Amino acid sequence: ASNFTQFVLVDNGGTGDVTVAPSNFANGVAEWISSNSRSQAYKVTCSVRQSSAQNRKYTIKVEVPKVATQTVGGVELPVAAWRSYLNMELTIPIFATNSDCELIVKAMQGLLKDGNPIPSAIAANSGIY
Amino acid sequence: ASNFTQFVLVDNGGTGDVTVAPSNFANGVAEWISSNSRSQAYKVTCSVRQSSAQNRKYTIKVEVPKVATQTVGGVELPVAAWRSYLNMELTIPIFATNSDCELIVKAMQGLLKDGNPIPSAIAANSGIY
Amino acid sequence: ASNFTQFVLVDNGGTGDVTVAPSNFANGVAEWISSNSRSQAYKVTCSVRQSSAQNRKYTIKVEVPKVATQTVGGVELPVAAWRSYLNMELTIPIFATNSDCELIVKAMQGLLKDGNPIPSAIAANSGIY
Amino acid sequence: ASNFTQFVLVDNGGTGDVTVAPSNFANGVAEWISSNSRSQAYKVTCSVRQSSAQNRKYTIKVEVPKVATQTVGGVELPVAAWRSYLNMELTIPIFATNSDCELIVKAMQGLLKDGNPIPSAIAANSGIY
Amino acid sequence: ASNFTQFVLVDNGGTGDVTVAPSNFANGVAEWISSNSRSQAYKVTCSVRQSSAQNRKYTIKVEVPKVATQTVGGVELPVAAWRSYLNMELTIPIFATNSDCELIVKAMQGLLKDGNPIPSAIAANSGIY
Amino acid sequence: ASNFTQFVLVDNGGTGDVTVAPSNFANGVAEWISSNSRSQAYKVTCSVRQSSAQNRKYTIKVEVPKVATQTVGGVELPVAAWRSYLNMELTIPIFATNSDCELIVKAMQGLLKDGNPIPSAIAANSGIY
RNA sequence: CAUGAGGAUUACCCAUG
RNA sequence: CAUGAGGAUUACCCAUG
RNA sequence: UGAGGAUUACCCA
RNA sequence: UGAGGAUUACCCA
Repeated sequence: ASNFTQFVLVDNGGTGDVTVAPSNFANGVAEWISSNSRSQAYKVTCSVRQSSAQNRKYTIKVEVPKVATQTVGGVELPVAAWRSYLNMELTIPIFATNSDCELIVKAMQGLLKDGNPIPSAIAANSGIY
Repeated sequence: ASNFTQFVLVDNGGTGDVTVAPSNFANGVAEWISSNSRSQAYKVTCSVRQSSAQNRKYTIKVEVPKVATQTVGGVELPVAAWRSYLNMELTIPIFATNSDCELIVKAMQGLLKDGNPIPSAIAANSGIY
Repeated sequence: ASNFTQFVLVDNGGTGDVTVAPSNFANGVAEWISSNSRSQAYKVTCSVRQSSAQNRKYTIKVEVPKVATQTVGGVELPVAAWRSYLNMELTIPIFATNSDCELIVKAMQGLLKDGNPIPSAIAANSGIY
Repeated sequence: ASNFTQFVLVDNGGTGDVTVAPSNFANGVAEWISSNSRSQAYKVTCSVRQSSAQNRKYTIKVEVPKVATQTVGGVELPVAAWRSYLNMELTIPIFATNSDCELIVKAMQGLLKDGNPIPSAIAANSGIY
Repeated sequence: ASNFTQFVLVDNGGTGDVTVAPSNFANGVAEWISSNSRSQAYKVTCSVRQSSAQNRKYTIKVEVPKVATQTVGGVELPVAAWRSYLNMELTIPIFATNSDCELIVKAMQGLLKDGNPIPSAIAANSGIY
Repeated sequence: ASNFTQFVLVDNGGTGDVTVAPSNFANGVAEWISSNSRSQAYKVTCSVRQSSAQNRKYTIKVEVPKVATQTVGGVELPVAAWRSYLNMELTIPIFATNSDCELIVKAMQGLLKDGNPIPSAIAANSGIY
């Protein structure tokens, strides 16, 4: 059994899909990277820790790159014009059961479901109105 | 037009669904709360700001309560045994187009899709392995 | 293959069986827990290290909880009345072959087999005499 | 109800079985050894004590000889190259009943049952993967 | 796309082939060993990390046992007289694409191809002349 | 004989093959380079030393360049965008016979053979999982 | 000299012993 | 690192070498 | 802790 | 900035 596996980060039907694969798991921090130039790759990291006596805390990070070609002195390198950074921390008391956790996950999926306020604002370069 | 509307945070088919409704939008911070006792309610907040010259930054927060009844001196009040806290920050350069933003959103939805590493770890009170 | 799989820790003839599953591998420590709130779960951890130039040491830990419901601040929480702890360290010389290691495993199984001295004493809350 | 008797430590089904018998009882520490020289013997020791006000603690030690290429009755140096050491400590809260203790024994048996992760890894000179 | 599987390390054409299989995955470092005692085994380990801002680095280690006059399963001292150690470090700039990386692998294969200088010198206990 | 000969480092079926030739042996370091300007050449170096009283250590280095044309001071020069570095050290005990050494060579060849774990990961810009 | 899943401008440098 | 029939709130702490 | 900033497992109050 | 903690739009380095 293992969940430190490869998975689809961005789904575009079946083609153009962005897949991220395991790359490193040093110091309790799991890392996934997409293939090809590390410089233009998507990155995902995850870790859990006992934040306090009663809490466990997940720290998740995602990096979405803007693929571009850099030319300098006639030398061109595959780079990322810029990157979008996602940073999330999830705190869960040790009294939470698997049921409570599944609920927390549905809340996160619901928060980002298509058509809902927040994902809509973000996708349109907007805020709330 | 308005996206500061009511929406389903937790989806349980059609029954038991947790709906969050607008409640306040003071100081550029939008807030949604579920119905009934504010003490046992789900909470969602969102805001955007120009974090720097080139970046805009979204700050989103979600609160999942563990509904319980508190009895003290024979007096019982509707409370939350504890709460799970979600805290996410999304940074997006001003060069991002609506297309770039839609991609960023799919990355977030993919990260949390059922069966993928992270949501699976969380739902099972686990880490990566 | 991959030996990091779930298994039955406490066998009660398929009914009320305490089964434990892979939950974390951060920092080279393999962890297994039962489907419970992290506060009431059975926990098993394992790690191997090359303790010396010519030795390998396995460190195994098992946590057996006495589940209970506690009323804190006039509120009920799933918790553990107390926990029992098993800490075992096994040092094997690098010269031991697979058959030598199989011999060690059999010794540990025979040691704890029903009816034998030690498990008998433990279960009866007594010493050896 | 004297339980300080000999038993089969390594079971090979009648043939090639290793029996271990009472050999010492100095200081309440019970000892069993196989019929070998003490340098090549199978040794088992066990004792119980009130570790603290809240706990009792069983200390179980096992010594297993490396058998491959072993010269029966010979002088094999260095000692650390020919022996494996098992060190078990079981902490049990004073509130544990015989029933509670029986379950703790089952947990130990389950941990080491044939085909499960830990014993499988040990028998294959492996770790968890 | 899990690539952590067993493979043939030493190929003698079906007969006398040395297979190496997954034996550990602690700390992201993958390990494979042959079916021997760890003192006489063939060991292979591999890990990747972002050595710096500009580079990624693969660390590959191999341990090969001295076989001539070897006593299978025996205790052979000193350890340094019976084992060879291979230590490989591969530094790859983040701009390298999969194509670039495929070429780097071909270079490594060419370096060690049968009949070429380096492998010929090593196999003959020689240097370059 | 004399093993200091040229050889094919990168094989592309006799067309676009990177062949490397003897270029220097100063200071006991055998060097090979490809037909290029010293700034864009593939480089291979090898040296053997009696690292200890009872050991011999081979130190091998390979440099794979990413050729490019750079405009410096408004002038075009053949150069390397970046370089990939392979550094390997092999320690062999003086007791290893020629057949023992042949075994080491085969292990290194099997390690990098197409389809096996490591070369697969490297070529796909990923780790082992 | 030794050890480092230490670094690089790559036959050099760093830390520890 | 090692040793403890050393302790625990249990991947931590203590003593000795 | 922070609708604190990032060259993003770093850094400031 | 922080795999920094929360009574969670607060607070610490």
